[PDB]
Amino acid sequence: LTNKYYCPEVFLDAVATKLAQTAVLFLNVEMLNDFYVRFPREVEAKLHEH
Amino acid sequence: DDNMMFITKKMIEIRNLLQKVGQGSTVTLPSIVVIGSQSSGKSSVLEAIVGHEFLPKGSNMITRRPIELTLVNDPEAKVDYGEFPDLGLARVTDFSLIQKTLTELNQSVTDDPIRLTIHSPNIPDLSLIDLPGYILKRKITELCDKYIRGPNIILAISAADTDLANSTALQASRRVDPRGERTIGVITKMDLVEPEKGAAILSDRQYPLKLGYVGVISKGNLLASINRNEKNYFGSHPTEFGPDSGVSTGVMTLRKKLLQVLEQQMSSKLNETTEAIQRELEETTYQFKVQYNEQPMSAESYLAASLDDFKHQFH
Amino acid sequence: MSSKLNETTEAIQRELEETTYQFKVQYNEQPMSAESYLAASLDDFKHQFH
Repeated sequence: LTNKYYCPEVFLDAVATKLAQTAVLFLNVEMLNDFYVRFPREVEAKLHEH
Repeated sequence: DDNMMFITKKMIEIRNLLQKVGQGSTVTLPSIVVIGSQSSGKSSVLEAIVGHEFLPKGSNMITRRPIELTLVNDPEAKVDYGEFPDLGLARVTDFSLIQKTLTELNQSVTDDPIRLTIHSPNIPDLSLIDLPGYILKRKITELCDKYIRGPNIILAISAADTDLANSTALQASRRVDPRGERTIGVITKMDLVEPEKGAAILSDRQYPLKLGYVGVISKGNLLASINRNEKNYFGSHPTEFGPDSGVSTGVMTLRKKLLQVLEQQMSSKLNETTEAIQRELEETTYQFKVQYNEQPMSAESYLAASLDDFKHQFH
Repeated sequence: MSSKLNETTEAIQRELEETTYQFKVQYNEQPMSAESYLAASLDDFKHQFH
């Protein structure tokens, strides 16, 4: 890991994955489950109303 | 001077809402409390009637329960109509029906004060309450003393025939207000006294209070009339109590003064009241945070969630 | 009109007897509201999504 200035590919890829994963935790919670709770009520209301 | 009434009306609307928020809504805004002795108490009821329009009062009254009068400026409204808040959506045209019902409650006789709402273009919006006047009797004073203590604006009335020292109203207003800073006095039944006799009473230094006293004689088209007589009568002794005389009288100036005072004192309690409401909003918001993480929910979301479940289940 | 009543009436019965047997061959006369169709489809979509 210590040759981090010698392997910018490996480093930048690791920076990308971490950001992706912690970004992914908030994304799941805040967006995904919100989607699982609102989506069926929204489909029912809007279908019946349509 | 419409910008001027309007501030009061929104304030009284606010008085009614703080009133109606919930169980812990200990908090409120003040309003006029009216107290008078027996001859003085008759004078008070008559005056209050004289003040906007004729209304069921007097005859025999238990006076067991207070009556909260909340008034509304009524521009664009053509019928003298007054309604009961609990008696929802019911509007009364003739005040004789108001006399039969509110008197039917007086003989029904809890200690709950009936709220009233009356709309008339002639009346300026106000917010007075009339509790039983001093004359079982211990029970009655317990209530009066209560109501008066807290910083309401207190309206004492006094019959001219009785001396000032004698009357319970003014003396109790001096029991709960030694500085007389929050209390105005009305001298009633003043048509049967010499003008010297009016200057004795309308102006005194023996028991002086801010906001002064207001002498007035109170007793269809009755409004206009009580108005035309008040204009006409000072004419006999225009000097003794007319413009620039130190005393103040007649219904129009008194109503001006009441507006002003209500507007002043309410404006005053407004900051601390508002502080209090903010405290009760902060509490409720934080509970929303510790419980349910402040996340939204409608009953329709809850039922839809459960029905999607039950359907996968049954399949 | 009365004299044409007997001939017109049978002829309506004929058209109806045909329609009824077409209901019998097609769909096996099983009853159907639009709502009963939309309900079945919606209950399938809700199991799929969840």
